[PDB]
Amino acid sequence: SRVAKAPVVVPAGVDVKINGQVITIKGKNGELTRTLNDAVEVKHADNTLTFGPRDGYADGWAQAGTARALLNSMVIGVTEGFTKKLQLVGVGYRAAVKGNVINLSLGFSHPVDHQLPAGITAECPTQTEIVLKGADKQVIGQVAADLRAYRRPEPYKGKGVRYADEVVRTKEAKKK
Amino acid sequence: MFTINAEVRKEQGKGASRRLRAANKFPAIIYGGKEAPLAIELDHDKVMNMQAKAEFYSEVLTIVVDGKEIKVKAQDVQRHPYKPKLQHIDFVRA
Amino acid sequence: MKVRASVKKLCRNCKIVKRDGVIRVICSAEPKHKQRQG
Amino acid sequence: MLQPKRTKFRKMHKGRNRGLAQGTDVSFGSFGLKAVGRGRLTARQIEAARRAMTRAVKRQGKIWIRVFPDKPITEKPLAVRMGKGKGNVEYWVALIQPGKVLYEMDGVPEELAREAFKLAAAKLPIKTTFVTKTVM
Amino acid sequence: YVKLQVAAGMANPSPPVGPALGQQGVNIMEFCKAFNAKTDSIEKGLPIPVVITVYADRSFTFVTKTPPAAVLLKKAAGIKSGSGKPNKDKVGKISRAQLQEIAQTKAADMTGADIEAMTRSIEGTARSMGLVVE
Amino acid sequence: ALNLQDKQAIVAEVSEVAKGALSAVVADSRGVTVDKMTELRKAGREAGVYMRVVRNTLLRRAVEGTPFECLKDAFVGPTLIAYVTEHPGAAARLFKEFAKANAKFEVKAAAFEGELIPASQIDRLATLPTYEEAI
RNA sequence: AGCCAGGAUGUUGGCUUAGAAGCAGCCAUCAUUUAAAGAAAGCGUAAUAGCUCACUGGUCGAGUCGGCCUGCGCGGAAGAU
RNA sequence: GAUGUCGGCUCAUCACAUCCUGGGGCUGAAGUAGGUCCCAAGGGUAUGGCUGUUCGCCAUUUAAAGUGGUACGCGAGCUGG
Ligand SMILES: [Mg+2]
Ligand SMILES: [Mg+2]
Ligand SMILES: [Mg+2]
Ligand SMILES: [Mg+2]
Ligand SMILES: [Mg+2]
Ligand SMILES: [Mg+2]
Ligand SMILES: [Mg+2]
Ligand SMILES: [Mg+2]
Ligand SMILES: [Mg+2]
Ligand SMILES: [Mg+2]
Ligand SMILES: [Zn+2]
Repeated sequence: SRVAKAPVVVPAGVDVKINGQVITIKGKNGELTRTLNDAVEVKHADNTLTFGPRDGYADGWAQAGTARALLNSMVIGVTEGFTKKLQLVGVGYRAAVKGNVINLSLGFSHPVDHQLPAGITAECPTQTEIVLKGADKQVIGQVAADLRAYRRPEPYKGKGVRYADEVVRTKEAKKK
Repeated sequence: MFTINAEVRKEQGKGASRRLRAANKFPAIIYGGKEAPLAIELDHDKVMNMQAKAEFYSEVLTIVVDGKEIKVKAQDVQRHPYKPKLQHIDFVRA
Repeated sequence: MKVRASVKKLCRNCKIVKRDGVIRVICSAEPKHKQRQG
Repeated sequence: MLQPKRTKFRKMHKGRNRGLAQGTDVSFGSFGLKAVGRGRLTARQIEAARRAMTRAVKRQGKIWIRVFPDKPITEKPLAVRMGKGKGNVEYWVALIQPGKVLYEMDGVPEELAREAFKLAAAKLPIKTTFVTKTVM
Repeated sequence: YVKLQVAAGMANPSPPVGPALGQQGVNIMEFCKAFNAKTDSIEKGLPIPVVITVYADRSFTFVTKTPPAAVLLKKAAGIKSGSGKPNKDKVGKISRAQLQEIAQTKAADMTGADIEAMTRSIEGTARSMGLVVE
Repeated sequence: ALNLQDKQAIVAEVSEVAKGALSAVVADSRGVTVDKMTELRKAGREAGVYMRVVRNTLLRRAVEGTPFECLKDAFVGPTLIAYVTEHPGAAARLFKEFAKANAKFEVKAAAFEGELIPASQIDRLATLPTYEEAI
């Protein structure tokens, strides 16, 4: 509602295509398409996008706020883009990129090979760092969660795959 | 100055009084002086909020019964056995 | 996870959330405060 | 644990527990714990609740118990058939009707009385409400 | 960077100052004699507070502060140790002339603007240790 | 929580000190510890300067009563006032050294003669000496 | 609500303890500079440090907070062909 | 004008309040090994010494030796302590 009422400014170079509930947002950093909930009425006009409830839909304003939020990060995606940074903590824990595949050494018998999806690219500045880049905020978040899942940070030494901005609280082992 | 709006009761008894309370209203009585006692009906929410102030039981209140103004004092109160509601009020003519 | 009929906030970092018709207590500070009504 | 010191008779008819309470106002203290429900309070329940409210106020202020368990309750033990006399008195109850002020308190702030009465209410078999003293 | 309270003409023993400041990287014989050379003017039997400022090259510089408020109220009332239960047990007495004596000494460290502002700050230290104003 | 009785009283106390003082200094003080502030409060009281942090809404109200009704456009961001009630100057010099030595903040604008002084031209009330200099 | 910034001085309050410096306990809980900052709500240290809150200035710009009387629902809810 | 009782043997069938194996949250979970709760009924789930015993105690196993319903399942199926 406060989110829905806030208009999304479409910058110069960003193309907006609306086919009813289907919205295509084209930019320099790629193209993203989303189908908005029927309760959402989207209006283009000027260099902005406005969102409102559709008459007869009980959750219109809650839906319009979600649609707003989504279209705002679609616009950011196809212009600036998104960046998720992960860091490996632990002895022998190393990472490398070979095209669209992240090779992860994480204390297992077999090294882990993670296949990246369309639109997501990775680069390892260090053997203990993964930098993901993409237009889709949801897909980059999913890939970062999938990579972290291979070895989630342990509470005794902070070992595992963590997000760069992650606070890993450690604890002492049971006494005696 | 507390101003209570009241209407004279068109009925009396158990049935009529329970019907008033089911309609968010409650019976009350005004007595004292040479005048005949006057059986009235009050809006529950209006009088409930008023009596929350300690001044309701000490000050001279004014009951407005069909245009006419009656100077009174709260005499007795019958409260609901366990709910924050009023069942009946006695007003004495001041 | 504590599963019980009476689920409450146990500290300021506790949050009551309804997920799929189940009342839960999710805490950002204490894992022992994580509850599910059941 | 409350109990009559002596009684005219040992045993009592079951009786019924119809009606609304007598003694519905806060008569001695500033706050009260009032019955919203109907039922029987045992001497053990009354003592458990008295203990809970007393610990809560750190034995500061003053507490009144407006209820008294004066009704004797008999019970027949296991492996005993019907009849052969009325059972033996095991415990004492107070009959409670909607509206009885069960306990009263003063000499403590409202927030502390509400908490002490919240703790005491959790020991009781009947629903209660927090009440305050009124002008008439 | 550490804060300590060492005696007027005494600085060297292991239990009070020894491995407390030595663990960081401070010279134990250099500070102990440079501190007593400057605090020689300060009267015998008065704990004087000193703040240490250490750098990356193990070097050090110190600024000497005026004796504590809970320290000066003991010698003014004639007591060695304060009350175990303050305001519940009285251990001594100090006049209005003695309150202004501690305040005029503490003026270099106090935040107060007037003499009455600094005197009330010593009045609070006296009440919280069991010493009554008489 | 500040009530309207409190708000009216703060406008009253700063409106009174506005009339009596000669040179007033408006500046920023965000990102400065209390140790350095209690040090500028000791350096202020000494130079006969009144130091305060007031809500910019409350200032626009205390300043409306003339002659600082030009300092309005400096009541955007954290605002700290330096009212010199004893001898014109003192603050405009005290703030310039405190700004340069601490690097934090920028010092918004100064006021004297019922005229606005920009952030660059604060060298006018910084070069002025004593009262007490004409002899 | 979020976000920026501060969260000081006497002082490491007194007693106790190898140490207790807001943060084992016990007692007191004022006063100063103040926009505001408890002689300290929790985590942390052998004790300090360090992190954050109560509180306050800025930003933002129109609503926001949780008690009362009530209707209908939700969890609590495991059994044998 | 009769519905045969305890225990065993044989043969089972269901529930789940789960003994093992499977998944998971918390742990006063370093690991190994545990504690507790949630999900889960697919399969699996000792032989002996004593006693009519069911049970129980004991010996030695096992991943484990589950808890209950079925006329305290089962004598026109057996036994008869
Ligand atoms: Mg009838
Ligand atoms: Mg789910
Ligand atoms: Mg705010
Ligand atoms: Mg027959
Ligand atoms: Mg189950
Ligand atoms: Mg349990
Ligand atoms: Mg099975
Ligand atoms: Mg075993
Ligand atoms: Mg059988
Ligand atoms: Mg046969
Ligand atoms: Zn919590």
